Amino acid sequence: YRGSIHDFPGFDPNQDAEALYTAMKGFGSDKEAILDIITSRSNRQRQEVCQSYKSLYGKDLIADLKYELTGKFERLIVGLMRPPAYCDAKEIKDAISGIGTDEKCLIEILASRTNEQMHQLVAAYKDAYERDLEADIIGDTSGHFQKMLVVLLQGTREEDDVVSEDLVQQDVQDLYEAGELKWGTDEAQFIYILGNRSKQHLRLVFDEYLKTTGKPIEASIRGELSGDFEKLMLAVVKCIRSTPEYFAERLFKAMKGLGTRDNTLIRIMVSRSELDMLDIREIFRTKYEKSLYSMIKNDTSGEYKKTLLKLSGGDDDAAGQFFPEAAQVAYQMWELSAVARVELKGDVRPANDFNPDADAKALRKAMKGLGTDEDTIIDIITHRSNVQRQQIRQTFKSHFGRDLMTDLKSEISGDLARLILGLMMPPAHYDAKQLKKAMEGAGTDEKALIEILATRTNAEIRAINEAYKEDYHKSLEDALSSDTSGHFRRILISLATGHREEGGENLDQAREDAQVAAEILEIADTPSGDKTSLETRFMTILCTRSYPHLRRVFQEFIKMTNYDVEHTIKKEMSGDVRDAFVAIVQSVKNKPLFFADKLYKSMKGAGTDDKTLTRIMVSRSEIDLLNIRREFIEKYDKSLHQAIEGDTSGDFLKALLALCGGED
Ligand SMILES: [Ca+2]
Ligand SMILES: [Ca+2]
Ligand SMILES: [Ca+2]
Ligand SMILES: [Ca+2]
Ligand SMILES: [Ca+2]
Repeated sequence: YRGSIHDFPGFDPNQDAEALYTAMKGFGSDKEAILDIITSRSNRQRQEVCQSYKSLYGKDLIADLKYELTGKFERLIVGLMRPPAYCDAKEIKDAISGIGTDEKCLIEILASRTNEQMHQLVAAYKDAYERDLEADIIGDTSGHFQKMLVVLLQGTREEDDVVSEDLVQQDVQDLYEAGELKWGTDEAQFIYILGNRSKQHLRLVFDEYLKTTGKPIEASIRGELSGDFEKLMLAVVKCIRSTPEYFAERLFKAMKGLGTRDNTLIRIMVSRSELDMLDIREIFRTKYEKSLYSMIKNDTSGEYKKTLLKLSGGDDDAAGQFFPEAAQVAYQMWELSAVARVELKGDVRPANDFNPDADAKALRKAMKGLGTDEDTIIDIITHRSNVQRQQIRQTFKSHFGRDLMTDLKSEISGDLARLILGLMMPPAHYDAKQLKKAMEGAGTDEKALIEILATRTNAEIRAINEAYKEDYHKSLEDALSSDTSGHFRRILISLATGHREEGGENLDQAREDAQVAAEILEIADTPSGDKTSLETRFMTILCTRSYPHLRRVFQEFIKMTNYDVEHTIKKEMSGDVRDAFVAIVQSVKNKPLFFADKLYKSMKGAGTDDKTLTRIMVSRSEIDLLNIRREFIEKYDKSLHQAIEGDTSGDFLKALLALCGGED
């Protein structure tokens, strides 16, 4: 059983009907009591309580509940009192009701329900509103989208069993030629393969595709379809592979940032409460490093909150090892990171017809005088590669006998100046400066230290070292030594050597590495007391092993000690040490995703971490910023463009957009 709401307690409907009637007596009502009663009884039990409440007081419990309760709490409670099928039927009903259509709700349900759930959905809709749900959906939908919904609606997907190795091989071929191999995608073929084959088969097919092709099936889909249809197809894919991970995602997006998408929050927490909430919880904590529970807590309030938390659970015997579903998703994130062929692309490309003489002039004319023309500067610099900017710098000083850097630092100011000068600096020097500004001054800007050092490559590090010695007349190691100390200094200096192995995998050694990991974390038995960590062995592995090899270690680690390394590190480790290793891990797992996260974080909450924003935007400008934006939009349901637009203003907002890739 993977449902959160315990499979029944040992009740009697009559005692609850009396307890609930009681809670609703007098002025007001005992919300805590109603909440505690209804959220600790399974749905079946709740149907009986309804039956009892009816025979004892001759009334409708739900009606009485709608009377005493209001708002989110009302909705949620009542939502919990209706049978699953009747539940889905009103969500779809309401999704279709009104002029606007909630396509997100439609997708989530039609993409996640099994053949049987589908049948009971249709049947309940027929009884509740006395109407055909298929005609209603066709009446509110259009195109390939409506086609796929209608197919999913039939509830006739092949059963899981007879695995035709050959048919799997065939569907991979058909899917590859219907997509990757042509401009656009054969929608029809995808609607047929993904809508009829069993979930079992489709999984086997997605794996063969990823292995046979250098990419996941989704990579061939994303950006090759259009509108709601793309979103829909992407959702059946995620559901086939893992519906619990899908809901884990939908849950995260409903609480993204300012505000909540309550209705969705209600739909999921309730509908999945007796199916796979526990699985959802596990996956959620592996992809968001923050309880489903914690986020439900910090984004809701009152008895409404109370209930949601109940429907989830968030302390049932601490963390504990993975269950099948989550272990697969975890294992697969690594597999993917390990074998996927990905094109790393930046957003700033060399300008064509590049004329340094023309730019150098324009830049000067834009500054020459009392005023100062920001647009010319911003528009020129942001749209010119770094290599091209150095040329402009040489040409500028040759034409006017004055340094372009010095003039710019004079004509512009604020966040813009930090961003413009930043672009103007050669890469190895820019990071050297940032490293310099994280140690220079009182205290240490740890975050910026980890970011740079757990992220840059050997070639980049060797360069940063020289760039550093040349600009500040000192080595990077020693500069590190002064500003920091303890374990943090050690890991920071190891990484900064830029000697990390660049060699291939190696199974045997991976298992040995993971073993020390298992030890570093798992410390039960008599040494139950957290004996912290196990030697410098762990640090050497995370700091000096090759990325391809680490992905192996982390994969074997999961096979072995049933946890994910990132999880356990947060366990036995803390502060700058915990954070340094986690950054390392995330860097090898999905570097682009790591920068996306940091961006989200820098504009999340109260104000803006203007420094982190530009550091990333500048240094990733010509590497993987496009990949970054792809990840960003995927995980945060919002484009990088929109985020920047709502967190910054002025010319800074101007220069930032001009640097950022194509909206999204
Ligand atoms: Ca009352
Ligand atoms: Ca929110
Ligand atoms: Ca001026
Ligand atoms: Ca300092
Ligand atoms: Ca903000």
